[PDB]
Amino acid sequence: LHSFHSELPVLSDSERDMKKELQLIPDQLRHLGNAIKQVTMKKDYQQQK
Amino acid sequence: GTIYLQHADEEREKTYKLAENIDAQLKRMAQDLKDIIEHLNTSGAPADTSDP
Amino acid sequence: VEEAREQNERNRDSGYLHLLYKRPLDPKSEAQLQEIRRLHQYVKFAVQD
Repeated sequence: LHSFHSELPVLSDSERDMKKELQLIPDQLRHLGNAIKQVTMKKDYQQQK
Repeated sequence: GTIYLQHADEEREKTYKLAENIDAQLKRMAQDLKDIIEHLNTSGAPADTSDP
Repeated sequence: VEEAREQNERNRDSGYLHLLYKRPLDPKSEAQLQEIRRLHQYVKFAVQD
């Protein structure tokens, strides 16, 4: 099924606009992947107290 | 056996590999959270069954 | 097996190629985008919770 979709000669309106959303998510993951660390370092500080 | 790759297919693979890496990052960040939560429920459990 | 049969024969029309500019995502590509959206919102809530 993955090979039967690879031979398509042009990008659609939906392939190009999913690509906009997928280009936005990494910087939200950069904030969430600091928020997890801030909550871990909160737990580390509370547990040691 | 008989095709030349096109610029759309290059740009499609670069889009699906961005979704793969985002999915494989999110499913880690969801387990990082699950381990943090399991270590939050298990700290509350006193491991002596002699207590009345 | 039968999705793979139909898509193999669909890819052999010359008219179909002309409509691909206006195709939505395939249901697997959008199901992965909906899972990425679901996981992003979950990882965002469980950070606050």
